[PDB]
Amino acid sequence: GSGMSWIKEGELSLWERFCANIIKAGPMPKHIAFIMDGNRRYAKKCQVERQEGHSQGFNKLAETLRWCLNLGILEVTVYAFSIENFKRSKSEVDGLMDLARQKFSRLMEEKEKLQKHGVCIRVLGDLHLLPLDLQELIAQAVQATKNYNKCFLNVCFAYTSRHEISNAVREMAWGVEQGLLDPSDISESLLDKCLYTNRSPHPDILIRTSGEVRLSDFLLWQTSHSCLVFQPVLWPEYTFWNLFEAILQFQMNHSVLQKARDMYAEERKRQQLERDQATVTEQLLREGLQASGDAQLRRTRLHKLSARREERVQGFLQALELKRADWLA
Amino acid sequence: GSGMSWIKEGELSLWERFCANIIKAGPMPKHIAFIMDGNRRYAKKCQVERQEGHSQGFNKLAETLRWCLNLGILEVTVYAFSIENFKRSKSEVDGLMDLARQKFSRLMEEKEKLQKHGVCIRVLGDLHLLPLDLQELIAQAVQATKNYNKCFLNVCFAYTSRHEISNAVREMAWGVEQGLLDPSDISESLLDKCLYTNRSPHPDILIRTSGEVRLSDFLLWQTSHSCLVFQPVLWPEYTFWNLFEAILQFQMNHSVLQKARDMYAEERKRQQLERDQATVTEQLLREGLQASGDAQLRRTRLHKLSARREERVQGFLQALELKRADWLA
Amino acid sequence: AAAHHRMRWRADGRSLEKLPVHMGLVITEVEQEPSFSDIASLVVWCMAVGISYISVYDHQGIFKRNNSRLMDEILKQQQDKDDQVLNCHLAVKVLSPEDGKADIVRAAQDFCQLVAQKQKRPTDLDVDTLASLLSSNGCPDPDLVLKFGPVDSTLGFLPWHIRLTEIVSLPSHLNISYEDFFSALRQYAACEQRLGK
Amino acid sequence: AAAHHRMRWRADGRSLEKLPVHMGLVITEVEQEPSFSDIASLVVWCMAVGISYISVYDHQGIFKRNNSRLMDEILKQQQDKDDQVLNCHLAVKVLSPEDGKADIVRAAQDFCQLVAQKQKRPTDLDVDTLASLLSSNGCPDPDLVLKFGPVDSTLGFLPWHIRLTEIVSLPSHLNISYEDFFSALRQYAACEQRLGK
Ligand SMILES: CC(C)=CCC/C(C)=C/CC/C(C)=C/COP(=O)(O)OP(=O)(O)O
Ligand SMILES: CC(C)=CCC/C(C)=C/CC/C(C)=C/COP(=O)(O)OP(=O)(O)O
Ligand SMILES: [Mg+2]
Ligand SMILES: [Mg+2]
Repeated sequence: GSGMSWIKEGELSLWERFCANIIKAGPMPKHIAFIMDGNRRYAKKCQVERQEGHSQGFNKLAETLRWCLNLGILEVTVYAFSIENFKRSKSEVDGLMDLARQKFSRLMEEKEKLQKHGVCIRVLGDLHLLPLDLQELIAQAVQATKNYNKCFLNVCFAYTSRHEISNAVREMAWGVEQGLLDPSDISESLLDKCLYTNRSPHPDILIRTSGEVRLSDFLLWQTSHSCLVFQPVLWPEYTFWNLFEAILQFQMNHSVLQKARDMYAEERKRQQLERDQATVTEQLLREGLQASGDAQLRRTRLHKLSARREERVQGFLQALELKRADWLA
Repeated sequence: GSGMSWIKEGELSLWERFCANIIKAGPMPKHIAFIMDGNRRYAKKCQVERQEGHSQGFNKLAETLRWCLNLGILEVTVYAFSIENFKRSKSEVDGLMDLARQKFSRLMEEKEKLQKHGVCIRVLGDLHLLPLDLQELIAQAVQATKNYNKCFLNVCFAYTSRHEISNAVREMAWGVEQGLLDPSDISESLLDKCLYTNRSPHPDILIRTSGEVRLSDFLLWQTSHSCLVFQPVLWPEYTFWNLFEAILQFQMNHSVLQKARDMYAEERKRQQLERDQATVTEQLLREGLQASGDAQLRRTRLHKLSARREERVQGFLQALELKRADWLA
Repeated sequence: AAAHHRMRWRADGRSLEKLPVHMGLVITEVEQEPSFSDIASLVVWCMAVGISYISVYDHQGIFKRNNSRLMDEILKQQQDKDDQVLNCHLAVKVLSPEDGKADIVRAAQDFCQLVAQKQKRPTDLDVDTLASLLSSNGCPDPDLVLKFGPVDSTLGFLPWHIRLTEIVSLPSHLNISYEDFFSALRQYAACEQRLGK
Repeated sequence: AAAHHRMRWRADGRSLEKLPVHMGLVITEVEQEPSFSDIASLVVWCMAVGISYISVYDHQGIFKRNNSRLMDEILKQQQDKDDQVLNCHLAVKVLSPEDGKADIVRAAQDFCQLVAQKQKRPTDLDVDTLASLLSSNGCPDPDLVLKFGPVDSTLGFLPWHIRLTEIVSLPSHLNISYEDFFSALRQYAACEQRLGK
């Protein structure tokens, strides 16, 4: 299939291929998230116009996505346009919208090539803030590449994490209002499935280029246990070796980060069990029943409490997925 | 040390020794309890006087205790005189008291021989109902053979199980009254340590001779999970092979009985944990605190609840042991 | 014919030298789930021949966790429905291990709490008063236990209450016949309790 | 001399281009138990140079389960005692993972319950109102997080609140010097937040 424009690439060189085989003997990330920062500074550095920096920045995204595929990293998430970026000048915002119109739209025309390689394109954000035509181009690309499995690019556009989290709560609130949810069903696990990223596992790595050491409202919930890598390089100058260094950072953190991630999950489940047992106890000392009977009343009520919750959640998620799939464009 | 009168014995014959080695390859009982029944019917069968039946019955106890030792069964408990037996005729009750005076008292004179073989003699019952002189002979024998380890004979005399259980509760009630116990500390485990038999593990086997198929107020608490063996033989006619048959019955029951015993104990501990968690929950929703905190407040309070209980129990048991050891005679 | 069956069972119970006021059914068999229709038959047979109370027991609490299925089966085999239900509830108790030792402990806790509240003295607790606290307060102790299955153990069945209980053992309850049940009653009727004498 | 030390720390904080109103201390080191005297020094340094709020955090909840030992150590290093205690309680928060995601969940439960009680509509929940429910309601978000130890992760520290927080990393807190702490402040003071522009 040669190369798409979102985009294709050549194989790894000898040294890149060698180092890849070495680090592939240890834990590898399944999902990397990039804050693509420093385009404008790069334009000023190369005496090019700001629009040229952003367009070069898109080229680097296509190149970096090829490196990830050549490393067997099949899911990538990128911060392409923040809601805060709407505060930039009309000339720059229009330049970014026109780029997105041009790179999308080229996604079509390159259809079939996306279907040949199973490339799923997801675009995450408060997309009602984008120009209507850009929304329709986005929707077509997302609708066309759905049901594709081989790899996954999540383009965060008109996105912030706080807007994403509050939307996830709104979705759960709608569930309660619709009768699909009880307020007690709300959970960290359920909130996770209400995020824009709910078809993706949390990133193993979060990379931010240029010298900035902050998250800038990107995947705050998703990266709470992710390896964080801040590299001074400007995004349009990103190399395979910057990516390699980041993966190396992840491998050195992996054992601690895994154990902490696992200890956090076990502690949350432990406290959730304690909470459910206390609920069952309260309902039982209300009324006249007891908690330590041979009848195992507590245990039957605990199983029904959790089964009804899971049944209500599965119904809500299915309705949420039906609402999310429902789209003119 | 040849033979004591409570009493000594010869080694096993060839066939007895052979069968012993066979069954010793499987689970063996550590403690057997006997209801020595049928002495009077045996006297009528042999055209001897009732007192001769009871005296022969004592001889069989000494013989049976030798068989148990030759089999490596080092703890035996026997029902020698029930409180209900006080309802028998003065002539028969006196005959039994005189026998006990004679077999005790012969325990002394045979001192040192008991100390040479580490024979611990315990006498369990509401002994204040016995003649004062018999009480003093009993007390001397019990006091002399305390601190002996090699084997253990528990003679239940003026005993019933209901009197034993209610005394155990009285002891725990005294603990509460003395400030050594809280009412919530009372437990199946604690009640066990307040029984007359609290220095003995529960019997593996309960044997009752003659054709009677009832417990007659003997070790009701202790034998709830014991193998029960009812043999038609009259007690003075007991043979090694009746004992062997009973051990065989125990080995056939052992796997089921063990699992049931183990399942009961795990279920009791499970329900005790559920109860303690519910207590901690109630104390926590009283006041304003919560149950699922990172501070692990519930877990700290659960550990303190159980540690203070265990501390109070250990103090009560030590005081109970000091009261029990305190004896003029 | 219904009146004929009733008369036969009444004549059967009345013919024995004695009948248990309270009978216990102890099910030790764990290889197969207990057969509720067979247990219900036994219970109906007891009621039909004149026994006042029947306690159904298994060490795993299976009967206690399937109480409604057992009552329904018992009511079915008897054939106002409210009156029959009330009668079965007054005669039948479905027990499990907690009804033995764990309930003696509960009574001792209640008594010790009265000592703590200065309402009672430790010397107040005697055998009679312990039985008064025992959750079986108004009911007679079991006269007869029918034990089913291959386990030679009461497996925690009402330890306090079986001090004088006759224990008859049957190999299985799985297809129990009325003749097998009545044979046990005949055995109980032939027992002589000398009560220590 | 006490007034001299105070003046120096005030001059130090006042000399920087900017000072964090709210600083977070994230301790990732798990090989050794955290050193309470070193944490207390950092906290006292923040207060001395003019920082309003300090949040102390570790993923294991060690600080939250040893809150009193940490306050006592903080109060000790400062040297009415009631006034100093009240001041430390107003400035210092001891956090653990439950203060992040688990508290966002708590706010969402509270809001959904209001929807259930017909008091609010799902569309009422926006970013501002979510922050109002967030248990950090009256407090500013952390301007600066000092991360100690070798883990390149915030390990669940206040995800909602660190959207703009500058994250400076130090290798260890174990024998932390005032110069090392002030170097971090100088780094934070040199940061430029363009807020999307
Ligand atoms: C889907 C699509 C076509 C996306 C466009 C491609 C792309 C790389 C967009 C990112 C634009 C952006 C805000 C870069 C941030 O660096 P910056 O502008 O803040 O540079 P600076 O920090 O040096 O000022
Ligand atoms: C410590 C000591 C010296 C004890 C005495 C020895 C001994 C064997 C006592 C048991 C006496 C007794 C009540 C036997 C019961 O059979 P039974 O009298 O009821 O006979 P029956 O059932 O045929 O009427
Ligand atoms: Mg930038
Ligand atoms: Mg007898």
